[PDB]
Amino acid sequence: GMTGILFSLGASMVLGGVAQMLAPKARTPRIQTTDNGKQNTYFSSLDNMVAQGNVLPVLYGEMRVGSRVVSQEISTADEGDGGQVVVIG
Amino acid sequence: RWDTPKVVKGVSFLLRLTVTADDGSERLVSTARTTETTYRFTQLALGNY
Repeated sequence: GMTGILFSLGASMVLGGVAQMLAPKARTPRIQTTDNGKQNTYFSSLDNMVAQGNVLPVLYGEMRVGSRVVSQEISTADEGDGGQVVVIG
Repeated sequence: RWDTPKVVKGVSFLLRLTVTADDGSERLVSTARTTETTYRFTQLALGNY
């Protein structure tokens, strides 16, 4: 039959802000004291990380950025890139 | 001088110079931890080492 207790809630939503009623607002990261006073970006990683915990990232334009290193290895090089020009002295 | 082996990321070379003693034991003269391959010593005396 009747459907009582509508309990309009237009007032309650504004209590947290009005700009949030049209925009979810961007999330912000936390500040680590150990990382001096630098502010972490949520959409750029200049430092080159380690390929393990960090998920395979995604790029969307420009941004000279680092990477996730998969294999680092140091050995002894060859004397000569190619061809017959192989002088040493 | 030597050659760099298949080390994973960082190479450091530890150099230890020992001298054979008169009785037959060993004597330690200096030590080094470097990165460059070639090394040069200087002002060495006595005999075998």
